[PDB]
Amino acid sequence: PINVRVTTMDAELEFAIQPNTTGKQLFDQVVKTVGLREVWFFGLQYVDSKGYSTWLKLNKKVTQQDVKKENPLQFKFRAKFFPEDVSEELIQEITQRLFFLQVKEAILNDEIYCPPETAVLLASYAVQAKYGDYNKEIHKPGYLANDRLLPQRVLEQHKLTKEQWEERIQNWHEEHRGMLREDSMMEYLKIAQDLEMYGVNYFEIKNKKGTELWLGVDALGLNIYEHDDKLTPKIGFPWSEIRNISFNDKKFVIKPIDKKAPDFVFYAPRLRINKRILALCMGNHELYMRRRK
Amino acid sequence: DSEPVLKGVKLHY
Repeated sequence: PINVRVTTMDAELEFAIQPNTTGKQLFDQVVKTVGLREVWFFGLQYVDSKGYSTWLKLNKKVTQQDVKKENPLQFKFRAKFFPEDVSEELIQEITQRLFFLQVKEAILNDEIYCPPETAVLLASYAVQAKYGDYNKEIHKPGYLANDRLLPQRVLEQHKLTKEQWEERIQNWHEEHRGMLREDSMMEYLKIAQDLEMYGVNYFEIKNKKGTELWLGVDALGLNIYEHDDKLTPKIGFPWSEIRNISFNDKKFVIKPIDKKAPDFVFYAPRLRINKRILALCMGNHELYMRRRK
Repeated sequence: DSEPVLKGVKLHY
């Protein structure tokens, strides 16, 4: 027996599968169980032998993909591709909710850097979604004392106390009095999607000289970051400005369209990293093209 | 055909 567990951001599904079972068969069963149709955004995340977080290929069997061995196999049904604008592209409520929960968790886990002012505004939309309108009676002082509202990095510059924070969030909850639940989630996603680290797939790489760098893959192309600045790219490669991309084993090369510009060469720890980089490039480029036809 | 069989669900609301 092959026990597998797939979690969405708010559901947990446990399946028994077979050695012949494909990721697509698992993917489609999760998808119709929760009733989602905007499937192009999503995938089945897992951790592999080496402790890398990657995505299941749906065309290959679940067993042939080096998934970490644990009695319940662990898959996270998650957004794998991110729209250029959530307002135009996330239609179903199930899609919007799953994006909202996933993005909020990443922000709360300090995986996406977020200024404190934006963080409190984000927290206010989250409480308007969960609690509905602030009501003077049923929401007496201290009603968010047990809610996880802000990322810890924001707390570490602790000019405010744990109670001063909640009072300022409370203030902004009041300003959202008319807002319905789904629109509250969408306003959260509208703000969150403009953070610089939002929707970026980060890969640890090195240049030819051995200097460590980051490689970002997002909806608009490729970015090179210095190892100690993951916010602002030092080189940017939008799709329209790339002549070709390539890899051979560990060596990866980006050639810009300029023609006088030199290629950018970087090196991955192993071939599977470069394969995963390219797969995300192909997925993001295709959605990019499909948005413009 | 090797379809997965659901043996458990938890819904978190």
